[PDB]
Amino acid sequence: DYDELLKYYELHETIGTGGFAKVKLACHILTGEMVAIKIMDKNTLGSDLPRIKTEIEALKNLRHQHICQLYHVLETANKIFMVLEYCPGGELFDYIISQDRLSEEETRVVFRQIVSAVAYVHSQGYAHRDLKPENLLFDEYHKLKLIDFGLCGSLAYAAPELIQGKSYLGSEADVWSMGILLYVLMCGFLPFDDDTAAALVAKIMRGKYDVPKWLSPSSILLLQQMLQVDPKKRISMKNLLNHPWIMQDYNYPVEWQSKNPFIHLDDDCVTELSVHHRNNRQTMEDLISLWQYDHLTATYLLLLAKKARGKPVRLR
Ligand SMILES: CCOc1cc(OCC#Cc2ccc3ccncc3c2)ccc1C[NH3+]
Repeated sequence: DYDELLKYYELHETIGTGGFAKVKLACHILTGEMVAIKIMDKNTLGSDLPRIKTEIEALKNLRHQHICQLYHVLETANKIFMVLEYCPGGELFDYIISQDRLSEEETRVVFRQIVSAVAYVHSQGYAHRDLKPENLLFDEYHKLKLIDFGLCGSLAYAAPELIQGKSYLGSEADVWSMGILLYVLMCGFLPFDDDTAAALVAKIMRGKYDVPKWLSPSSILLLQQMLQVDPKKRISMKNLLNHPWIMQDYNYPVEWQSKNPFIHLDDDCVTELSVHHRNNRQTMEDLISLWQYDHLTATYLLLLAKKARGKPVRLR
């Protein structure tokens, strides 16, 4: 149901096309800021409900320049709504196709942002496990924002040990997937590719792939370190962060650390919320610090975003 949602947001166009979920552009009424709202249906999710809720819980604990920001989770009889940072530049998927394949130096810029995000995810004790271009969006500055739940699918990005249901480390699976992404960025097609699941899986397990003539020797060496069938022989995140290839154009390791972590509440945002809700400062801070990802969380985070853009920290 939409009744509560529409008390806080005005719906604009559909932007995201899907199968179990729609995405809408919307305005957050109190702040006037634009958001994307992902609409998921509970019955259509079925027994993925728990797994989806677990991942939503994980997202509540991430805060990073290359990870899409969550503002609000609203649950009803049949729906879960996720109110998220609007990323107007569209999927990395469509960008790759539009350009055929990226230059080595553009792929380096973009790939460093992926590594930044994924390294941070790992540092917080999580692993993504479904990295692929459909799960990466560009903002209006053409910076990458990692998402999830995006639509043989992700089989082509899946690590061999993952594919065969055996024991694995999420971090190692993520490195394999980033290797597939690296290939695609530079080639415009997949390293392992086929008409059926059995054929595709067979190829993945063997680990052989073509090396186009335009790939540099250093690109070739990095690809082989990331696409090692045996997870133990795969490059670690530690060694990826300062890899020679990674630092070839910009001679500094990947800045993976969060650039705007939540430390203390922002006083200007608290002040404005206090005047608005007719609360004193202590009472308002106490409410905000519950971090329920309700409408109050959303309002706080969106005022914080306003301030970051130099706009008056003001509610309408
Ligand atoms: C590390 C990221 O973790 C997660 C990200 C999630 O993102 C859900 C989403 C989205 C989305 C879809 C379409 C958009 C269109 C335009 N602008 C923004 C959009 C955002 C969900 C869960 C996790 C946790 N693994």
